[PDB]
Amino acid sequence: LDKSKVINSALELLNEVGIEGLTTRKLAQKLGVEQPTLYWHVKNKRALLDALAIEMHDRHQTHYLPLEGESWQDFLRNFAKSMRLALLSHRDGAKVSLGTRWTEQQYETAENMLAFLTQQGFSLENALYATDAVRVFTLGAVLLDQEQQVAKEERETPTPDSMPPLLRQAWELKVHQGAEPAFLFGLELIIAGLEKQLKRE
Amino acid sequence: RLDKSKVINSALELLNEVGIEGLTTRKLAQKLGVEQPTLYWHVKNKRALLDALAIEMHDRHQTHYLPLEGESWQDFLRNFAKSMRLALLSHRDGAKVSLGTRWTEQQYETAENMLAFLTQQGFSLENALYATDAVRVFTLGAVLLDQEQQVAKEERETPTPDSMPPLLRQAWELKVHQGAEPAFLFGLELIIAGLEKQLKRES
Ligand SMILES: COc1nc(C)nc(NC(=O)NS(=O)(=O)c2ccccc2Cl)n1
Ligand SMILES: COc1nc(C)nc(NC(=O)NS(=O)(=O)c2ccccc2Cl)n1
Repeated sequence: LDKSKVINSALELLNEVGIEGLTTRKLAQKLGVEQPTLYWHVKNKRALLDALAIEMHDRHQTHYLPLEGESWQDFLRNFAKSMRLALLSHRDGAKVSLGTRWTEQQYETAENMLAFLTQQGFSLENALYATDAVRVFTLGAVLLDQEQQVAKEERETPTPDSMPPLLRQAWELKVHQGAEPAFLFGLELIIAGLEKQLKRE
Repeated sequence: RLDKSKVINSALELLNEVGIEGLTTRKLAQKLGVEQPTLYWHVKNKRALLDALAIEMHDRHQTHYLPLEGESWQDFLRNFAKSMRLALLSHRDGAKVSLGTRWTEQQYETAENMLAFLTQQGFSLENALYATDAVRVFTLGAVLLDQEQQVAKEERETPTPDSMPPLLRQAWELKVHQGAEPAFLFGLELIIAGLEKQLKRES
Protein backbone atom coordinates (compact mmCIF):
# COMPACT_ATOMS: atom_id res chain seq x y z
CA LEU A 1 0.00 0.00 0.00
CA ASP A 2 3.11 2.22 -0.31
CA LYS A 3 3.53 4.79 -3.16
CA SER A 4 7.19 3.77 -3.47
CA LYS A 5 6.40 0.05 -3.88
CA VAL A 6 3.69 0.87 -6.44
CA ILE A 7 6.22 2.88 -8.50
CA ASN A 8 9.02 0.33 -8.20
CA SER A 9 6.72 -2.48 -9.35
CA ALA A 10 5.39 -0.30 -12.18
CA LEU A 11 8.95 0.45 -13.40
CA GLU A 12 9.59 -3.30 -13.44
CA LEU A 13 6.40 -3.98 -15.38
CA LEU A 14 7.33 -1.18 -17.84
CA ASN A 15 10.60 -2.97 -18.62
CA GLU A 16 8.72 -6.30 -18.96
CA VAL A 17 5.82 -5.22 -21.18
CA GLY A 18 6.76 -1.73 -22.54
CA ILE A 19 4.52 1.37 -22.54
CA GLU A 20 1.81 0.00 -24.87
CA GLY A 21 1.27 -3.14 -22.73
CA LEU A 22 1.20 -1.31 -19.36
CA THR A 23 -2.24 -1.07 -17.67
CA THR A 24 -3.54 -0.26 -14.18
CA ARG A 25 -5.26 -3.66 -14.24
CA LYS A 26 -1.93 -5.47 -14.88
CA LEU A 27 -0.24 -3.37 -12.19
CA ALA A 28 -3.04 -4.19 -9.69
CA GLN A 29 -2.55 -7.84 -10.68
CA LYS A 30 1.27 -7.78 -10.30
CA LEU A 31 0.80 -6.07 -6.89
CA GLY A 32 -2.12 -8.31 -5.90
CA VAL A 33 -4.79 -5.77 -4.91
CA GLU A 34 -8.33 -4.74 -5.85
CA GLN A 35 -8.54 -2.06 -8.55
CA PRO A 36 -9.89 0.59 -6.07
CA THR A 37 -6.90 -0.17 -3.80
CA LEU A 38 -4.51 0.78 -6.63
CA TYR A 39 -6.95 3.47 -7.76
CA TRP A 40 -6.10 5.59 -4.70
CA HIS A 41 -2.40 5.80 -5.70
CA VAL A 42 -2.83 5.72 -9.48
CA LYS A 43 -6.30 6.63 -10.84
CA ASN A 44 -5.66 5.77 -14.53
CA LYS A 45 -2.93 4.79 -16.96
CA ARG A 46 -2.23 8.48 -17.62
CA ALA A 47 -1.56 9.13 -13.90
CA LEU A 48 0.66 6.05 -13.85
CA LEU A 49 2.70 7.40 -16.80
CA ASP A 50 2.94 10.82 -15.05
CA ALA A 51 4.22 9.23 -11.81
CA LEU A 52 6.65 7.01 -13.72
CA ALA A 53 8.10 10.04 -15.51
CA ILE A 54 8.54 11.99 -12.24
CA GLU A 55 10.32 8.97 -10.74
CA MET A 56 12.65 8.45 -13.71
CA HIS A 57 13.73 12.11 -13.76
CA ASP A 58 14.09 12.15 -9.96
CA ARG A 59 16.17 8.99 -9.66
CA HIS A 60 18.47 9.89 -12.57
CA GLN A 61 18.65 13.54 -11.38
CA THR A 62 17.62 15.25 -14.57
CA HIS A 63 19.33 18.61 -14.17
CA TYR A 64 16.45 21.02 -13.69
CA LEU A 65 18.32 23.54 -11.52
CA PRO A 66 21.66 25.30 -12.23
CA LEU A 67 24.65 24.83 -9.92
CA GLU A 68 26.22 27.98 -8.45
CA GLY A 69 28.67 29.30 -11.07
CA GLU A 70 27.12 27.23 -13.89
CA SER A 71 26.75 29.27 -17.09
CA TRP A 72 23.30 29.25 -18.77
CA GLN A 73 24.90 27.43 -21.71
CA ASP A 74 26.35 24.59 -19.62
CA PHE A 75 23.11 24.48 -17.65
CA LEU A 76 21.08 23.80 -20.81
CA ARG A 77 23.68 21.27 -21.98
CA ASN A 78 23.51 19.43 -18.64
CA PHE A 79 19.70 19.52 -18.63
CA ALA A 80 19.58 17.94 -22.10
CA LYS A 81 22.24 15.32 -21.49
CA SER A 82 20.87 14.27 -18.10
CA MET A 83 17.29 14.17 -19.39
CA ARG A 84 18.48 11.99 -22.28
CA LEU A 85 20.28 9.51 -19.97
CA ALA A 86 17.22 9.37 -17.72
CA LEU A 87 15.01 8.53 -20.73
CA LEU A 88 17.48 5.89 -21.94
CA SER A 89 17.52 4.18 -18.50
CA HIS A 90 14.03 2.65 -18.92
CA ARG A 91 12.21 0.83 -21.70
CA ASP A 92 10.06 3.38 -23.54
CA GLY A 93 11.40 6.14 -21.27
CA ALA A 94 11.04 8.84 -23.92
CA LYS A 95 7.52 7.65 -24.74
CA VAL A 96 6.56 7.79 -21.05
CA SER A 97 7.95 11.33 -20.72
CA LEU A 98 6.44 12.62 -24.00
CA GLY A 99 3.02 13.32 -22.49
CA THR A 100 4.09 14.87 -19.17
CA ARG A 101 3.83 18.34 -17.76
CA TRP A 102 4.93 20.15 -14.62
CA THR A 103 3.00 19.05 -11.53
CA GLU A 104 2.14 21.47 -8.72
CA GLN A 105 4.90 19.85 -6.65
CA GLN A 106 7.35 20.93 -9.39
CA TYR A 107 6.17 24.52 -9.86
CA GLU A 108 8.93 25.96 -7.62
CA THR A 109 11.58 24.12 -9.67
CA ALA A 110 9.99 25.27 -12.96
CA GLU A 111 9.83 28.87 -11.73
CA ASN A 112 13.50 28.77 -10.63
CA MET A 113 14.51 27.48 -14.10
CA LEU A 114 12.74 30.40 -15.83
CA ALA A 115 14.06 32.86 -13.23
CA PHE A 116 17.61 31.70 -13.94
CA LEU A 117 17.32 32.13 -17.72
CA THR A 118 15.58 35.51 -17.50
CA GLN A 119 18.34 36.66 -15.11
CA GLN A 120 20.71 36.14 -18.05
CA GLY A 121 18.77 38.66 -20.19
CA PHE A 122 16.33 36.32 -21.91
CA SER A 123 12.75 37.53 -22.03
CA LEU A 124 10.24 35.18 -20.38
CA GLU A 125 9.04 34.07 -23.84
CA ASN A 126 12.60 33.30 -24.99
CA ALA A 127 13.50 31.49 -21.75
CA LEU A 128 10.36 29.38 -22.13
CA TYR A 129 10.94 28.52 -25.80
CA ALA A 130 14.64 27.78 -25.13
CA THR A 131 13.81 25.16 -22.49
CA ASP A 132 11.06 23.82 -24.74
CA ALA A 133 13.48 23.63 -27.73
CA VAL A 134 15.96 21.62 -25.70
CA ARG A 135 13.23 19.32 -24.37
CA VAL A 136 11.60 18.59 -27.74
CA PHE A 137 14.98 18.11 -29.43
CA THR A 138 16.07 15.66 -26.73
CA LEU A 139 12.78 13.75 -26.91
CA GLY A 140 12.93 13.75 -30.71
CA ALA A 141 16.52 12.44 -30.87
CA VAL A 142 15.78 9.52 -28.50
CA LEU A 143 12.42 8.64 -30.12
CA LEU A 144 13.79 8.82 -33.67
CA ASP A 145 16.74 6.59 -32.81
CA GLN A 146 14.50 4.03 -31.07
CA GLU A 147 12.03 3.83 -33.96
CA GLN A 148 14.72 3.81 -36.69
CA GLN A 149 16.27 0.72 -35.01
CA VAL A 150 12.93 -1.12 -34.96
CA ALA A 151 12.07 -0.08 -38.50
CA LYS A 152 15.27 -1.23 -40.17
CA GLU A 153 14.48 -4.77 -38.95
CA GLU A 154 11.07 -4.74 -40.69
CA ARG A 155 12.35 -3.62 -44.11
CA GLU A 156 14.96 -4.66 -46.72
CA THR A 157 18.39 -3.11 -45.98
CA PRO A 158 19.31 -0.23 -48.36
CA THR A 159 21.70 -1.11 -51.21
CA PRO A 160 24.66 1.37 -51.15
CA ASP A 161 25.64 0.77 -54.80
CA SER A 162 22.19 2.10 -55.76
CA MET A 163 22.99 5.43 -54.08
CA PRO A 164 24.25 8.49 -56.04
CA PRO A 165 27.59 9.88 -54.82
CA LEU A 166 26.76 12.48 -52.13
CA LEU A 167 24.03 10.30 -50.62
CA ARG A 168 26.38 7.31 -50.60
CA GLN A 169 28.88 9.39 -48.62
CA ALA A 170 26.00 10.47 -46.36
CA TRP A 171 24.97 6.85 -45.81
CA GLU A 172 28.55 5.94 -44.87
CA LEU A 173 28.78 8.70 -42.27
CA LYS A 174 25.47 7.69 -40.68
CA VAL A 175 26.44 4.02 -40.43
CA HIS A 176 29.29 5.27 -38.21
CA GLN A 177 27.78 8.31 -36.47
CA GLY A 178 26.27 6.79 -33.32
CA ALA A 179 23.24 8.11 -31.42
CA GLU A 180 25.09 10.33 -28.91
CA PRO A 181 27.06 12.39 -31.56
CA ALA A 182 23.89 13.09 -33.57
CA PHE A 183 22.21 14.32 -30.38
CA LEU A 184 25.16 16.48 -29.38
CA PHE A 185 25.51 18.07 -32.84
CA GLY A 186 21.91 19.33 -32.74
CA LEU A 187 22.20 20.36 -29.09
CA GLU A 188 25.21 22.53 -29.89
CA LEU A 189 23.33 24.19 -32.77
CA ILE A 190 20.56 25.14 -30.34
CA ILE A 191 22.98 26.55 -27.77
CA ALA A 192 24.90 28.54 -30.43
CA GLY A 193 21.61 30.02 -31.73
CA LEU A 194 20.61 31.01 -28.20
CA GLU A 195 23.91 32.84 -27.72
CA LYS A 196 23.39 34.81 -30.91
CA GLN A 197 19.78 35.42 -29.79
CA LEU A 198 20.85 36.66 -26.36
CA LYS A 199 23.43 39.06 -27.84
CA ARG A 200 20.86 40.62 -30.20
CA GLU A 201 18.34 40.97 -27.35
CA ARG B 1 -10.03 -3.85 -58.83
CA LEU B 2 -7.94 -2.39 -55.97
CA ASP B 3 -5.65 0.56 -56.85
CA LYS B 4 -2.78 1.73 -54.61
CA SER B 5 -4.40 5.16 -54.19
CA LYS B 6 -7.55 3.55 -52.74
CA VAL B 7 -5.41 1.48 -50.34
CA ILE B 8 -3.71 4.68 -49.15
CA ASN B 9 -6.86 6.84 -48.92
CA SER B 10 -8.61 4.16 -46.92
CA ALA B 11 -5.54 3.58 -44.69
CA LEU B 12 -5.36 7.34 -43.91
CA GLU B 13 -9.03 7.28 -42.87
CA LEU B 14 -8.42 4.20 -40.69
CA LEU B 15 -5.35 5.94 -39.19
CA ASN B 16 -7.64 8.80 -38.14
CA GLU B 17 -10.20 6.29 -36.74
CA VAL B 18 -7.87 4.01 -34.76
CA GLY B 19 -4.39 5.63 -34.46
CA ILE B 20 -0.96 4.18 -35.32
CA GLU B 21 -1.12 1.53 -32.58
CA GLY B 22 -4.53 0.22 -33.71
CA LEU B 23 -3.72 0.25 -37.44
CA THR B 24 -3.29 -3.25 -38.87
CA THR B 25 -3.28 -4.67 -42.39
CA ARG B 26 -6.06 -7.05 -41.25
CA LYS B 27 -8.26 -4.07 -40.28
CA LEU B 28 -7.38 -2.32 -43.56
CA ALA B 29 -8.37 -5.37 -45.65
CA GLN B 30 -11.65 -5.61 -43.74
CA LYS B 31 -12.25 -1.89 -44.40
CA LEU B 32 -11.52 -2.29 -48.12
CA GLY B 33 -13.66 -5.47 -48.32
CA VAL B 34 -10.83 -7.57 -49.81
CA GLU B 35 -9.02 -10.79 -48.94
CA GLN B 36 -5.63 -10.52 -47.26
CA PRO B 37 -3.48 -11.46 -50.37
CA THR B 38 -5.19 -8.80 -52.48
CA LEU B 39 -4.03 -6.14 -49.99
CA TYR B 40 -0.64 -7.82 -49.54
CA TRP B 41 0.25 -7.10 -53.21
CA HIS B 42 0.11 -3.42 -52.26
CA VAL B 43 1.45 -3.51 -48.69
CA LYS B 44 3.33 -6.55 -47.47
CA ASN B 45 3.11 -5.65 -43.77
CA LYS B 46 2.47 -2.84 -41.29
CA ARG B 47 5.91 -1.28 -41.78
CA ALA B 48 5.38 -1.07 -45.57
CA LEU B 49 1.98 0.49 -44.83
CA LEU B 50 3.53 3.17 -42.59
CA ASP B 51 6.26 3.82 -45.17
CA ALA B 52 3.58 4.42 -47.83
CA LEU B 53 1.39 6.56 -45.54
CA ALA B 54 4.34 8.83 -44.75
CA ILE B 55 5.19 9.24 -48.46
CA GLU B 56 1.56 10.14 -49.22
CA MET B 57 1.32 12.70 -46.42
CA HIS B 58 4.54 14.46 -47.50
CA ASP B 59 3.49 14.36 -51.17
CA ARG B 60 -0.06 15.65 -50.58
CA HIS B 61 1.03 18.40 -48.22
CA GLN B 62 3.95 19.41 -50.51
CA THR B 63 6.79 18.95 -48.03
CA HIS B 64 9.54 21.24 -49.31
CA TYR B 65 12.31 18.78 -50.31
CA LEU B 66 13.32 20.78 -53.45
CA PRO B 67 14.80 24.32 -53.07
CA LEU B 68 13.12 27.13 -55.04
CA GLU B 69 15.12 29.01 -57.68
CA GLY B 70 17.54 31.33 -55.84
CA GLU B 71 16.31 30.22 -52.36
CA SER B 72 18.85 30.77 -49.57
CA TRP B 73 19.77 27.75 -47.46
CA GLN B 74 18.16 29.48 -44.46
CA ASP B 75 14.84 29.97 -46.24
CA PHE B 76 15.16 26.44 -47.65
CA LEU B 77 15.45 24.85 -44.17
CA ARG B 78 12.64 27.06 -42.77
CA ASN B 79 10.30 25.95 -45.59
CA PHE B 80 11.35 22.32 -45.26
CA ALA B 81 10.62 22.32 -41.50
CA LYS B 82 7.37 24.25 -41.66
CA SER B 83 5.88 22.26 -44.53
CA MET B 84 7.03 18.96 -42.99
CA ARG B 85 5.38 20.00 -39.73
CA LEU B 86 2.00 20.74 -41.41
CA ALA B 87 2.21 17.40 -43.21
CA LEU B 88 2.77 15.58 -39.90
CA LEU B 89 -0.11 17.47 -38.29
CA SER B 90 -2.53 16.57 -41.14
CA HIS B 91 -3.29 13.12 -39.68
CA ARG B 92 -3.64 11.48 -36.26
CA ASP B 93 -0.22 10.13 -35.14
CA GLY B 94 1.34 11.76 -38.23
CA ALA B 95 4.70 12.37 -36.55
CA LYS B 96 4.77 8.79 -35.31
CA VAL B 97 3.97 7.57 -38.85
CA SER B 98 7.00 9.47 -40.25
CA LEU B 99 9.32 8.70 -37.33
CA GLY B 100 10.64 5.39 -38.66
CA THR B 101 10.98 6.41 -42.32
CA ARG B 102 14.05 6.74 -44.51
CA TRP B 103 14.62 7.78 -48.12
CA THR B 104 13.32 5.19 -50.60
CA GLU B 105 15.20 4.46 -53.85
CA GLN B 106 12.62 6.53 -55.75
CA GLN B 107 13.58 9.54 -53.53
CA TYR B 108 17.38 9.19 -53.91
CA GLU B 109 17.51 11.90 -56.65
CA THR B 110 15.57 14.28 -54.35
CA ALA B 111 17.92 13.57 -51.45
CA GLU B 112 21.01 14.03 -53.66
CA ASN B 113 19.77 17.38 -54.96
CA MET B 114 19.20 18.50 -51.34
CA LEU B 115 22.80 17.64 -50.38
CA ALA B 116 24.11 19.20 -53.62
CA PHE B 117 22.16 22.38 -52.85
CA LEU B 118 23.47 22.67 -49.28
CA THR B 119 27.08 21.97 -50.27
CA GLN B 120 26.79 24.54 -53.08
CA GLN B 121 25.72 27.09 -50.42
CA GLY B 122 28.99 26.38 -48.60
CA PHE B 123 28.33 23.49 -46.17
CA SER B 124 30.64 20.50 -45.97
CA LEU B 125 28.82 17.30 -46.98
CA GLU B 126 28.95 16.15 -43.34
CA ASN B 127 27.46 19.40 -41.94
CA ALA B 128 24.84 19.52 -44.75
CA LEU B 129 23.70 16.03 -43.70
CA TYR B 130 23.71 16.73 -39.95
CA ALA B 131 21.89 20.08 -40.45
CA THR B 132 19.04 18.39 -42.31
CA ASP B 133 18.92 15.63 -39.68
CA ALA B 134 18.83 18.20 -36.87
CA VAL B 135 15.90 20.10 -38.50
CA ARG B 136 14.06 16.83 -39.12
CA VAL B 137 14.61 15.60 -35.56
CA PHE B 138 13.47 18.95 -34.09
CA THR B 139 10.37 18.99 -36.33
CA LEU B 140 9.42 15.37 -35.48
CA GLY B 141 9.99 16.13 -31.79
CA ALA B 142 7.80 19.24 -31.84
CA VAL B 143 4.90 17.42 -33.47
CA LEU B 144 5.33 14.23 -31.36
CA LEU B 145 5.04 16.41 -28.26
CA ASP B 146 2.09 18.47 -29.66
CA GLN B 147 0.08 15.36 -30.69
CA GLU B 148 0.78 13.44 -27.43
CA GLN B 149 -0.06 16.44 -25.22
CA GLN B 150 -3.37 16.81 -27.16
CA VAL B 151 -4.34 13.26 -26.05
CA ALA B 152 -2.90 13.54 -22.49
CA LYS B 153 -4.93 16.75 -21.97
CA GLU B 154 -8.17 14.74 -21.90
CA GLU B 155 -6.91 12.03 -19.52
CA ARG B 156 -6.16 14.26 -16.51
CA GLU B 157 -7.31 17.31 -14.56
CA THR B 158 -6.52 20.70 -16.10
CA PRO B 159 -3.96 22.81 -14.11
CA THR B 160 -5.10 25.69 -11.88
CA PRO B 161 -3.36 28.84 -13.23
CA ASP B 162 -4.12 30.87 -10.07
CA SER B 163 -1.95 28.46 -8.04
CA MET B 164 1.06 29.02 -10.33
CA PRO B 165 4.07 31.26 -9.57
CA PRO B 166 4.33 34.46 -11.71
CA LEU B 167 6.83 33.43 -14.40
CA LEU B 168 5.27 29.97 -14.83
CA ARG B 169 1.82 31.55 -15.06
CA GLN B 170 3.10 33.83 -17.83
CA ALA B 171 4.56 30.77 -19.56
CA TRP B 172 1.29 28.85 -19.21
CA GLU B 173 -0.68 31.77 -20.66
CA LEU B 174 1.74 31.96 -23.61
CA LYS B 175 1.46 28.25 -24.41
CA VAL B 176 -2.31 28.07 -23.96
CA HIS B 177 -3.07 31.17 -26.07
CA GLN B 178 -0.32 31.03 -28.71
CA GLY B 179 -0.35 27.23 -29.18
CA ALA B 180 2.60 25.23 -30.44
CA GLU B 181 3.60 27.11 -33.63
CA PRO B 182 5.60 30.04 -32.04
CA ALA B 183 7.64 27.61 -29.87
CA PHE B 184 8.36 25.57 -33.01
CA LEU B 185 9.36 28.62 -35.03
CA PHE B 186 11.58 29.81 -32.17
CA GLY B 187 13.54 26.54 -32.03
CA LEU B 188 13.84 26.40 -35.83
CA GLU B 189 15.41 29.88 -35.83
CA LEU B 190 17.83 28.72 -33.14
CA ILE B 191 19.01 25.86 -35.31
CA ILE B 192 19.42 28.15 -38.33
CA ALA B 193 21.39 30.69 -36.23
CA GLY B 194 23.56 27.86 -34.90
CA LEU B 195 24.25 26.71 -38.48
CA GLU B 196 25.25 30.26 -39.47
CA LYS B 197 27.70 30.28 -36.53
CA GLN B 198 29.02 26.93 -37.81
CA LEU B 199 29.64 28.28 -41.33
CA LYS B 200 31.47 31.28 -39.78
CA ARG B 201 33.64 28.90 -37.70
CA GLU B 202 34.45 26.83 -40.83
CA SER B 203 35.07 30.02 -42.92
C1 LIG C 1 11.05 21.65 -19.91
O1 LIG C 1 10.87 20.45 -19.11
C2 LIG C 1 9.55 20.36 -18.88
N1 LIG C 1 9.17 19.33 -18.14
C3 LIG C 1 7.88 19.20 -17.85
C4 LIG C 1 7.52 18.00 -17.00
N2 LIG C 1 6.97 20.10 -18.32
C5 LIG C 1 7.37 21.17 -19.04
N3 LIG C 1 6.55 22.08 -19.55
C6 LIG C 1 5.23 22.16 -19.27
O2 LIG C 1 4.61 21.42 -18.48
N4 LIG C 1 4.60 23.06 -20.01
S1 LIG C 1 3.02 23.32 -19.86
O3 LIG C 1 2.65 24.27 -20.87
O4 LIG C 1 2.25 22.10 -20.02
C7 LIG C 1 2.69 23.94 -18.19
C8 LIG C 1 2.05 23.15 -17.29
C9 LIG C 1 1.80 23.60 -15.99
C10 LIG C 1 2.22 24.84 -15.58
C11 LIG C 1 2.87 25.62 -16.47
C12 LIG C 1 3.09 25.17 -17.76
CL1 LIG C 1 3.97 26.21 -18.79
N5 LIG C 1 8.66 21.28 -19.35
C1 LIG D 1 15.59 14.78 -44.04
O1 LIG D 1 14.29 14.21 -44.30
C2 LIG D 1 14.50 12.89 -44.44
N1 LIG D 1 13.47 12.17 -44.88
C3 LIG D 1 13.64 10.85 -45.00
C4 LIG D 1 12.42 10.08 -45.52
N2 LIG D 1 14.82 10.25 -44.69
C5 LIG D 1 15.86 11.00 -44.28
N3 LIG D 1 17.03 10.47 -43.97
C6 LIG D 1 17.44 9.18 -44.17
O2 LIG D 1 16.78 8.31 -44.75
N4 LIG D 1 18.69 8.91 -43.69
S1 LIG D 1 19.34 7.41 -43.80
O3 LIG D 1 20.64 7.50 -43.08
O4 LIG D 1 18.51 6.31 -43.19
C7 LIG D 1 19.65 7.00 -45.51
C8 LIG D 1 18.93 6.00 -46.14
C9 LIG D 1 19.19 5.70 -47.49
C10 LIG D 1 20.19 6.41 -48.19
C11 LIG D 1 20.93 7.41 -47.56
C12 LIG D 1 20.66 7.69 -46.22
CL1 LIG D 1 21.55 8.93 -45.44
N5 LIG D 1 15.70 12.33 -44.15
